Amino acid sequence: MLPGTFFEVLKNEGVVAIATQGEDGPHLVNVWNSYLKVLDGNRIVVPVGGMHKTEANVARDERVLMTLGSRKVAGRNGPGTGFLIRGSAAFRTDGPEFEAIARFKWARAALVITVVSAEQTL
Amino acid sequence: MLPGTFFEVLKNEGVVAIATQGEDGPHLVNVWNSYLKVLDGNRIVVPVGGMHKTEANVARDERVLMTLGSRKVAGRNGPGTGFLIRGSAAFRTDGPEFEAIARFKWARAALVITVVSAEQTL
Ligand SMILES: Cc1cc2nc3c(=O)[nH]c(=O)nc-3n(C[C@H](O)[C@H](O)[C@H](O)COP(=O)(O)O)c2cc1C
Ligand SMILES: Cc1cc2nc3c(=O)[nH]c(=O)nc-3n(C[C@H](O)[C@H](O)[C@H](O)COP(=O)(O)O)c2cc1C
Repeated sequence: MLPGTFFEVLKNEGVVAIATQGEDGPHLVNVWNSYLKVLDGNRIVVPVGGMHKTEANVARDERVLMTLGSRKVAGRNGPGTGFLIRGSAAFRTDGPEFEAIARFKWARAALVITVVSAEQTL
Repeated sequence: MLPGTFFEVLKNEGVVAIATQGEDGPHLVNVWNSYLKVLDGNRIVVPVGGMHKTEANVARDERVLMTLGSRKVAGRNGPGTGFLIRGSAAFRTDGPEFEAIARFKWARAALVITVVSAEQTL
């Protein structure tokens, strides 16, 4: 589900954005490119320190959107590219998916996104 | 209301994310940090090439969220910071606000976000 170009982006630093559906409109939070841990089976795991509004939103609608990119990775028509990722989210406080990011001692949980599509948008 | 630290982020490379309310959940698109033009009156202007889905969403609900950041600007507790911006959006296709993105020959419109709040989230 995730292409090589996406993994090239992860080698470079940047701001990842994660959108959820809130009660009165969207919500949007961030993690660093370098924090994403990709597992077998199309899973992206990120360390959760805060994300309290985000978790409440996911509890009611598991569908999330994620974007990320880098000026340092070539797109289709010039330098720089990025991705829109769609997937279903779940929060874990134990298990192997949590342990994948437990090295971040500030992490109260892991946000696990199982990817349903990845589009290179540049 | 945009703080100095926000303008420092704009001096650095990054991916900006813009969330809108869609009919069946959020939508999320990107521009580059360096593309943003800030005008007086709390206005952030970005070049529109695609964003047809985003524009349709704005037509139904003008409220948007924006995040951006940089590892190269110090946050409150270490290197790296970023912002959550909330504001109202409009799409201009003539006039001063459109002229503000004139350097982008590929642009079909200017997305003008009038900022209601800016929160440094790291
Ligand atoms: C560049 C950047 C990186 C961030 N990385 C994380 C992160 O790895 N984990 C986290 O929980 N919050 C991170 N945050 C903070 C979140 O964006 C968000 O503000 C916070 O978790 C509160 O989430 P909520 O609004 O859903 O309650 C980061 C913020 C920025 C600007
Ligand atoms: C790093 C990056 C920068 C982008 N910059 C722009 C931009 O300046 N203007 C634009 O219209 N689309 C830009 N895009 C594409 C948008 O994110 C989006 O995919 C496209 O405009 C279609 O919008 P829509 O899904 O709302 O129709 C960029 C994408 C990436 C990954």
